[PDB]
Amino acid sequence: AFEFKLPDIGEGIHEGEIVKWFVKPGDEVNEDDVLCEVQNDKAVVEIPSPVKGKVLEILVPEGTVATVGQTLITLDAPGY
Repeated sequence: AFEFKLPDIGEGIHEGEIVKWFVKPGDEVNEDDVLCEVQNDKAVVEIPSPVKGKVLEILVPEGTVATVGQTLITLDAPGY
């Protein structure tokens, strides 16, 4: 599967404050999609879609905050 956070669990932005999402899940995704709206320190980031596949499930969508070690959303890219 694919994750949302790498082996960080302790650096710079070891968490994720998600403001807005664009999926319902993103069921069938492309290799472009959206940039999730995550906020950090004083700035906000955009995470488009490096790869395509499905948008299986989201656990802690928006409104709440997630860490690393924990997942957020996952992606399937069966052959990358």
